[PDB]
Amino acid sequence: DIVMTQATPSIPVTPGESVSISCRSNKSLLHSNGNTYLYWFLQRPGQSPRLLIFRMSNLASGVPDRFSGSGSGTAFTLRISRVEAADVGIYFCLQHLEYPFTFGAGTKLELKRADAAPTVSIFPPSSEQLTSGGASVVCFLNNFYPKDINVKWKIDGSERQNGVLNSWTDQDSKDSTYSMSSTLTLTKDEYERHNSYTCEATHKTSTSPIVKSFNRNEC
Amino acid sequence: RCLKANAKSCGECIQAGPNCGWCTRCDDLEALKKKGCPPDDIENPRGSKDIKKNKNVTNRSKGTAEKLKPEDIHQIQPQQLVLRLRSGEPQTFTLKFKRAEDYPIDLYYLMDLSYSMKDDLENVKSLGTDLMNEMRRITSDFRIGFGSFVEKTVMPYISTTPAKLRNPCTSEQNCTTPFSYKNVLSLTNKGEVFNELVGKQRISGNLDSPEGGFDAIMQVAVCGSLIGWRNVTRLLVFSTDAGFHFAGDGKLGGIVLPNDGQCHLENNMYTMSHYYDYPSIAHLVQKLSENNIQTIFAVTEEFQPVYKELKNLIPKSAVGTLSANSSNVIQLIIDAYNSLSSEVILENGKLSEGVTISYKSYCKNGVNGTGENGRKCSNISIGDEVQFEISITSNKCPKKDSDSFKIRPLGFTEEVEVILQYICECE
Amino acid sequence: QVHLQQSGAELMKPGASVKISCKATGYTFTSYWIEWVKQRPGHGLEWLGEILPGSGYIHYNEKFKGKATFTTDTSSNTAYMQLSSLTSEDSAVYYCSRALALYAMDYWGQGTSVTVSSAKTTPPSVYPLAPGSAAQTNSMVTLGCLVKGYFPEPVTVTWNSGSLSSGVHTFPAVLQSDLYTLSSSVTVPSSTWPSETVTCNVAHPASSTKVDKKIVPR
Amino acid sequence: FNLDAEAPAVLSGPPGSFFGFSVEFYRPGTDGVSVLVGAPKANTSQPGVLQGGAVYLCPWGASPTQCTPIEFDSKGSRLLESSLSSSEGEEPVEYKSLQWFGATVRAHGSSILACAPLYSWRTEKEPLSDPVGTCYLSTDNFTRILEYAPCRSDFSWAAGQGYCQGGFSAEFTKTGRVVLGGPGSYFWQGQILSATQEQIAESYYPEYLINLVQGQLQTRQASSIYDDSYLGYSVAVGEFSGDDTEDFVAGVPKGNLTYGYVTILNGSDIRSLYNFSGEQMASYFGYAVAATDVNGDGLDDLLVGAPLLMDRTPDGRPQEVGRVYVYLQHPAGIEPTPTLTLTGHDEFGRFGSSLTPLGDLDQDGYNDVAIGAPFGGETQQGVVFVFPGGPGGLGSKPSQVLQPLWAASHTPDFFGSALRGGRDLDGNGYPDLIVGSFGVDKAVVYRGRPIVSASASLTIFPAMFNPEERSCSLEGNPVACINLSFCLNASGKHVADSIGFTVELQLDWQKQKGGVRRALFLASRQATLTQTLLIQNGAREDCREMKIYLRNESEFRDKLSPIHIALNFSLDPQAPVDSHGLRPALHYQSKSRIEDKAQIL
Ligand SMILES: *[C@@H]1O[C@H](CO)[C@@H](O[C@@H]2O[C@H](CO)[C@@H](O[C@@H]3O[C@H](CO[C@H]4O[C@H](CO)[C@@H](O)[C@H](O[C@H]5O[C@H](CO)[C@@H](O)[C@H](O)[C@@H]5O)[C@@H]4O)[C@@H](O)[C@H](O[C@H]4O[C@H](CO)[C@@H](O)[C@H](O)[C@@H]4O)[C@@H]3O)[C@H](O)[C@H]2NC(C)=O)[C@H](O)[C@H]1NC(C)=O
Ligand SMILES: *[C@@H]1O[C@H](CO)[C@@H](O[C@@H]2O[C@H](CO)[C@@H](O)[C@H](O)[C@H]2NC(C)=O)[C@H](O)[C@H]1NC(C)=O
Ligand SMILES: *[C@@H]1O[C@H](CO)[C@@H](O)[C@H](O)[C@H]1NC(C)=O
Ligand SMILES: *[C@@H]1O[C@H](CO)[C@@H](O)[C@H](O)[C@H]1NC(C)=O
Ligand SMILES: *[C@@H]1O[C@H](CO)[C@@H](O)[C@H](O)[C@H]1NC(C)=O
Ligand SMILES: *[C@@H]1O[C@H](CO)[C@@H](O)[C@H](O)[C@H]1NC(C)=O
Ligand SMILES: *[C@@H]1O[C@H](CO)[C@@H](O)[C@H](O)[C@H]1NC(C)=O
Ligand SMILES: *[C@@H]1O[C@H](CO)[C@@H](O)[C@H](O)[C@H]1NC(C)=O
Ligand SMILES: [Ca+2]
Ligand SMILES: [Ca+2]
Ligand SMILES: [Ca+2]
Ligand SMILES: [Ca+2]
Ligand SMILES: [Ca+2]
Ligand SMILES: [Ca+2]
Ligand SMILES: [Mg+2]
Repeated sequence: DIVMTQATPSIPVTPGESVSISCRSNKSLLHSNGNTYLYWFLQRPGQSPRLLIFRMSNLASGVPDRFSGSGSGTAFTLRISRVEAADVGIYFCLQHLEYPFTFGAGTKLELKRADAAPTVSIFPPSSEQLTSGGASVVCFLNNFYPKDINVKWKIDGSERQNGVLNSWTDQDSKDSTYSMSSTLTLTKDEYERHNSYTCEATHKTSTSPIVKSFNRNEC
Repeated sequence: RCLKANAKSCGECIQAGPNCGWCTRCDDLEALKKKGCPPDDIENPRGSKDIKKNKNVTNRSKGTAEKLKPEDIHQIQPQQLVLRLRSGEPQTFTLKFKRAEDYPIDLYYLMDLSYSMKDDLENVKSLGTDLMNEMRRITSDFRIGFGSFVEKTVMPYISTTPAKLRNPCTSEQNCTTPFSYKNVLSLTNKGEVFNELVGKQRISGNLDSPEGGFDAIMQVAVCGSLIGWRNVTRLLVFSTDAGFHFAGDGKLGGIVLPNDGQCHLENNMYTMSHYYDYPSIAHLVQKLSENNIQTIFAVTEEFQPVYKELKNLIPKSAVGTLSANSSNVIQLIIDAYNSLSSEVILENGKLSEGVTISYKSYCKNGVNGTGENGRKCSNISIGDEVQFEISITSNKCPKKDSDSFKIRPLGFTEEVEVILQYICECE
Repeated sequence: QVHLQQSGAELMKPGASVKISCKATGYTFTSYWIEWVKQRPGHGLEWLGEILPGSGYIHYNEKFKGKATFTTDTSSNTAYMQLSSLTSEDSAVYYCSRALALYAMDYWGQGTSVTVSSAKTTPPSVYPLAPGSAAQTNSMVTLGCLVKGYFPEPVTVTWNSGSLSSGVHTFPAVLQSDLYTLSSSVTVPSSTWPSETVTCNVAHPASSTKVDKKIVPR
Repeated sequence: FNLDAEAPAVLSGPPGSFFGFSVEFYRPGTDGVSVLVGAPKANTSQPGVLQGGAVYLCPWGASPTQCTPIEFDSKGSRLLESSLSSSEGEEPVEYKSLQWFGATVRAHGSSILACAPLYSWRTEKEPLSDPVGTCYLSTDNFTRILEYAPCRSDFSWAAGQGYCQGGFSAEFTKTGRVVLGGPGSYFWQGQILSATQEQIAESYYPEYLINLVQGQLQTRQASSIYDDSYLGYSVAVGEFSGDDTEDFVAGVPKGNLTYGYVTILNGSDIRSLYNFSGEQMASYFGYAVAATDVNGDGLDDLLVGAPLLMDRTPDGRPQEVGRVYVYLQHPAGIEPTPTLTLTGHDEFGRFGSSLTPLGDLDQDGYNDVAIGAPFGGETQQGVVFVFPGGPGGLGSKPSQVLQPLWAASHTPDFFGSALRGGRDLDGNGYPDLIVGSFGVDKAVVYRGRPIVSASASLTIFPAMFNPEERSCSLEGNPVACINLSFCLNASGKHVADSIGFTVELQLDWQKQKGGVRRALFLASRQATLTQTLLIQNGAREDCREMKIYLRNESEFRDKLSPIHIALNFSLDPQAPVDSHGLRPALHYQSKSRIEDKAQIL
């Protein structure tokens, strides 16, 4: 029934700055009470959601004064005053007026940092894997910022996109960089039917792709 | 028993006990009915129960999305009952109490302003919002007030040298002039207004140790519209680091006229501290009970033994330890509230002469009350139901009319109308 | 000390049905609604329903009528939810929490992951990732391990028993076809390899597996 | 029960003066009897002294002008000597305005003591406002006037005696020793101060405000855990130790975490002998204390009031009623728990509020007690209860209830907030009673009536009316007659040797309901016979015989129901006035009406 829109999917913020996070509702959460029923929750990575704000404006216990909530009858914002590493996570709004209760797809909140170029490495299938009739070419791209990166695989010169499997880590707590893993997986027969395997990384920290490459027949 | 010397006409053999029979002598049931008399012409127009108004205890069927109107909530059932009562025959009925989850709460904060609360005052500056924030976990509609008090402004309680009359304390100490009671803020939901206005109050002082907060409690209880009490649950926080003057102490000052229990506010100042004695404990018990004021004594460690005793004499009160810098008040309030709101205590009104009540309680964990404890149930958490077996007898026919005496849990305006109708005439 | 303890992780096959429990302590069980919420990676949070322990009052989110059934046991302060006709849509983490009309969801459970896969238990194949050439962005070399074709999660990866854990990356596992695949990289200064032994330690407890792979040059 | 509540004497001083705040019997030497009345808000003619308070002397014998204020101090306020003028000098050293002089008034022999518990003085050093209080003693029928203010000393602030208010309560011993209550000493710990009259006079030097009385007695300053106890809120005197020097009873109403206590100190050296704790917090245990022998076994018993006491109705409603506790002295000591308690019935009518011994009021061998509830009664005017003493202690039920006979004012009345009894104003040997009512500026003198007690018999010799057997006649026809005889025994000393009674006999006393009267007297041919009888104080059963006949009628209807005979008697309400115009009263426990029957076959 009631739709909660949290337009912005993620917000990068330098520690120390303040942030407002917004949530909209297609129906006014204002009750005849004078109470408006909007809640805010924060999910730190790998932990369960925690209540931050209840009935639009009020703080949950244990929640620092840095957090403050306010809003219209249909447009609400959560303001965090001095964003720390502990405030990193997904912020969900929730309406508690009509069945069924609805969360907005949350907004993620991450630290801003000095832009960083990935450290790109590519590894051949191993003796072990080829023995079993499989072939994986793995491509690590470590310790980069911003989040947004794009990987293309090329086999003997031309782009291919069929055997590719990608995995991204969450932002690192210690240095606030990201890492990503890209794995192309082929049959041992299909693998021995081509010479060169390359992963190209087009990140924002350069105009030209960061290109790393393996040549089956190189000695 | 009725076996001995007892014999009269018609409507007198009726009002002699349970057994006594009379065929149309006045001795027994299993003796007159043991001997030859037909159970056709025998007289027994016995007593009956009759439930007239009886809205059901509100259940939470409509779920968490129903934010329920305070006026719809029903904690006590039945509400209006008519009881037809014969002499010697108890007419018992049960009463069901259920604790609702959410009720609007008015809280008045009444504080000692003698010089030992200077530390305390400076902490209360921010209390309005931090307490609003906390109380709101418990209530959807919370209002806060603030009032100050120090002492009676007369010999011998304050010193009356022109100097100390203006600054009751030392040279450096900047004490304002002594006062009896000041209504700083009648009940608002603007907790920040609390914060500004409380931080504009100046600290005072006086001579003798016990203060005159009893002059203050009374005014707070009886000055309805000027304080802003709504017909909701009413909390009075009374916080201090001293004992209390009460009736009789006024003599020393020449004051000998007993407190009238009436309002005497002018520009939010109690004006008649010169003229009226401090109220007696009994007096407060009356006016607090009658104004549904649940009292939270927030007093320091050294005056616990005293305020604990006070607590036992004031129905629907609670006591807790305040830190010297008043840092712990909110937790204190919460704790006080939780215990207050998790125990129901049943009180009736003035009965007429030949009429007595008895109480039996049946609480959680099969814990059952009896006698004076028949009207108490504790350990009641939100949604819990408890029952009460209320039992009423009579001796003989007094008023050939009716009595509308109410049975009520202390703190709540919700009542149970109980209409007695006495059966006197023959049939 | 208000606490909701939920039952452990559960592995299921498509079409089956499962019952999750939520045990409440530190408060009177019959005073609060228990709220049920679903979390899929990519759809955020989703309210399923609520039930009042003492009563027989339930409010379902209609989308889930005939998928989720709610029951409570007052004598053991436990809420139960049953998911039936399991599909790949039902694979998620499921939270119970607590609510009154005036104050919703202050305390939460730790969550329960429900996985719906017709796959059986399988050990992980551990493949070494030694470099094709001697290439580096700084005087630091990157090595790795490829762990694949296993079920279910978790798998744990450490380097040299644990002696070396600075500059390790072990990425979220991903679904191969009906098995899991995961990789791990370790950056280590150039002098310490091949000179010093670098080995990845891979454990799959759900099959009692302990495979070590020393990563040799070439 | 014998107090002339019908028409008592009403003394009344100036409007708004609190005339009647304390009351005392005065007798200079022997039988110059007068009533003392304090009125502590009264205006005087002292220079620059607003409402200084006065004590009124009201001689007993009938007079034109009622009461004249006794001059204890006709002077205004002594001036601070240290700076008479120097540069700036007008400083009074004391403050007599609003000092409440006359709050307590006591008398022993020709000596009378009057106190101002709100008297305050600037000190001769740093400026204070210390309400030290002061009493004025006047000796040998006003020939010498002494000031006694023991708390006006070299210890001058709340911390010492500065706030003592010595005089707040006070009483004389049997030897004329002055006993003083000072509730405010040492941060309201409280203090009892005592000294002999001679010591006061030895030590009175009014040219200096501080007069250290030599050999004066004093309770000692304790640790501060005793602050705000109000020791000396009330005092009484009585023998409670073995010896013959009277001992001191003192209220300590805020004493033990505000449950009160009552202490008894040793008359010879102020020292704690007994304590008795209250039963309820902020019940004002020890608001008033009195000491009298209630059970005629010679030993002084203790009475303690606690007017603010709450109890629970049978129907569980709390209420302020007040309670009096009677402890009782035995050969072994005094019982630490009360033997009896009395409780008020009127809500907010401070029951344990004032207490005075009355002596033997009904002259029966036992001392009685009067207790006031200054706000009891239908209109909250106030009530005084009299309680009879007896062998087994104080009677738990009141012999008489005293209330004012005037209507309510706008202001409360305070009837019975001040009590003094146990002495004899008029001729008779029956003690009397002064009841203050300062709310309306009156005091009321009730005197005891002389007590006559009689009993009567009534017997019918031929108890059967024999309708056909007629053994006497009248006009012509014989009638069936019967002998009615009745006797009378009357007694009571301090009364005339012969006592006039009147006696009413009624035949068929129930059928006299407009109906038919079946038995008639032979002498008058009627159903009633009223008569006068002179009866001697300790004489024989004085009898009368007479003849009643049954109606010579086969003409009246009721032959079934018995003829009822009824005798009632009272003291002739005529030719009575003896010493002073005060008619005697029948004992309330003697049957003045008796009922008998005469049947038919
Ligand atoms: C009836 O009820 C009353 C009230 O309860 C009882 O009265 C109280 O009894 C107790 C017990 O006796 C009293 O406390 C004790 O007081 C004595 C005497 O104190 C005086 O004399 C001392 C010896 O010469 C002297 O040192 C004292 O001076 C000190 O204290 C004063 C005041 O604090 C201060 O001004 C000075 O600077 C001194 O420091 C004083 O003049 C005392 O000897 C006792 O001391 C004992 O305990 C203390 C500490 O606890 C210890 O330090 C000592 O070594 C000793 O062991 C004790 O304090 C109390 O004061 C009594 N009176 C009143 C009015 O409150 C009464 O007993 C009951 N009667 C009956 C018959 O039961
Ligand atoms: C308090 O009262 C309840 C109700 O009367 C008691 O519980 C009942 O016990 C009887 C006898 O054992 C059973 O037959 C009933 O089934 C019970 N009724 C209910 C409603 O529980 C309880 O035993 C009493 N408490 C104590 C301490 O005895
Ligand atoms: C509360 O209820 C009483 C009882 O009917 C009523 O007389 C009173 O006016 C009400 N008070 C307020 C403030 O609404
Ligand atoms: C006493 O006199 C003062 C001043 O003259 C006056 O105001 C007051 O009314 C008088 N009071 C009494 C009790 O006579
Ligand atoms: C006492 O003094 C008064 C005058 O105040 C006088 O009338 C009376 O005669 C004196 N009485 C005695 C007994 O000396
Ligand atoms: C009263 O005091 C004296 C000592 O001053 C003593 O002889 C007497 O025994 C005391 N009385 C009692 C009852 O202890
Ligand atoms: C003071 O009162 C308490 C409570 O009644 C009592 O137990 C205690 O014994 C009292 N103390 C004294 C000295 O009587
Ligand atoms: C007898 O009683 C009646 C009261 O009914 C009364 O009027 C009458 O005076 C009494 N007579 C005597 C002599 O007491
Ligand atoms: Ca004070
Ligand atoms: Ca403080
Ligand atoms: Ca003695
Ligand atoms: Ca005795
Ligand atoms: Ca007597
Ligand atoms: Ca007399
Ligand atoms: Mg203070």
